[PDB]
Amino acid sequence: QTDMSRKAFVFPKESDTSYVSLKAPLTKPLKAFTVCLHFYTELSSTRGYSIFSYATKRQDNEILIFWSKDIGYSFTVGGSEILFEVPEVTVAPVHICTSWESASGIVEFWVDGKPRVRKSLKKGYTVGAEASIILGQEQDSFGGNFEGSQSLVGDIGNVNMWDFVLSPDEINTIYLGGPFSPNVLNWRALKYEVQGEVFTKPQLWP
Amino acid sequence: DIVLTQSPASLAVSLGQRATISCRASQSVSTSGYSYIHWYQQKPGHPPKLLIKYASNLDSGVPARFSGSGSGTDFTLNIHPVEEEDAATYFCQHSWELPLTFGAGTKLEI
Amino acid sequence: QVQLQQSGTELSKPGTGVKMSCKASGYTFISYWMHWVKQRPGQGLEWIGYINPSTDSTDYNQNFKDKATMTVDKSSTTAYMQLSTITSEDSAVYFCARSHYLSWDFDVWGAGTTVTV
Repeated sequence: QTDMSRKAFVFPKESDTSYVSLKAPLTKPLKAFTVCLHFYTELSSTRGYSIFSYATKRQDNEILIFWSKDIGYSFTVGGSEILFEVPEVTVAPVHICTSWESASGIVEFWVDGKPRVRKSLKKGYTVGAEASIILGQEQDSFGGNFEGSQSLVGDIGNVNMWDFVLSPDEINTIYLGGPFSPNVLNWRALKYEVQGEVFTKPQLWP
Repeated sequence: DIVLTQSPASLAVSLGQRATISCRASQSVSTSGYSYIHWYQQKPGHPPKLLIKYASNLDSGVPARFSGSGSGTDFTLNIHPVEEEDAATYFCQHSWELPLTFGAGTKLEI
Repeated sequence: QVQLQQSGTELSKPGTGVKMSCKASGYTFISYWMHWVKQRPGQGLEWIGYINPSTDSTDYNQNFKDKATMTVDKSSTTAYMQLSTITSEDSAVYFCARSHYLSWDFDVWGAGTTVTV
């Protein structure tokens, strides 16, 4: 494990080859999750890019957070996508949380500490525990098949994951940077493998 | 996993003085100014009572003589004035990762 | 009031198994984890694991991953721990404790169940 606190992975160039793979102590397939992230990129005005790619042997794009140039955010589980439209956007470090639940199908997407509308997606699905989690790229195949035109150029960190949908109160505690412990992916106790020209540098955001 | 090594094993204190109990983590357990260390009091025959959370946050219903401190690998619990009620055994715990671990404890003796 | 009430002392033989309960009361059982922790008589503390009642999901100290099995009943706010093929080395007080399921401080504790093997 490494304490990545106050450091972030910086992706200065567009390539298919720069990524970092994160290893999770998963065992049972997920019935719910939260991922919270912090990232800065200027690409949002120019093209779509992968913010968080989760893939499994049976389903590439098993969880994905993406930006679509003309549309805003999109969220995918189990190969099925919902939009979270954001037509006017500003360049700054953005914190987000996504959370999803199999029992309800309800998707919550939080942007810079405010929820979007609670949506619905993939009610009843189950997410594979043999996950290739990749930062910096979108996966067309388990652990690979990256597309350079979908890579992130920018800076990503404070990536945390839970086995469960956080409360609004808990998402607010995380956004304000109070003390919390994630139980599926923990930024202070991270297990990861960097490849290509990726650098670890002190974070731009507070 | 994180070892917490805790010292001394027991502590003989007069009423009215200061008890200082120390805990060493094998790792830094501070990030972003918080530190994932917790202190409990257990009286014999009772379950532990949380005293201090995150090295220094005094829990509600705890007297002001209890005051935790520290950062990084090195933490302490002070009791001052140490008082007859404080005849107890004290444990540090971390919240940094799984598994959660406890110190071996210290027993405070008047 | 917020409290945890456990099932009380279990007496059992080598090669048996015991299941001890932890009734939570006075709070929303779903909003918190239940932790379980071992204490040998006069010696230390030994964390067993957790259960998330919200997700029915558990993790264990690697010394217990084949000894223990935690479960909950959400219909009656009762946590359990089952101890498998228990042996004299398993004789201890076993406490259940709450934590707010983001922060792993053990906020409130049950009285403990003594198991004498």
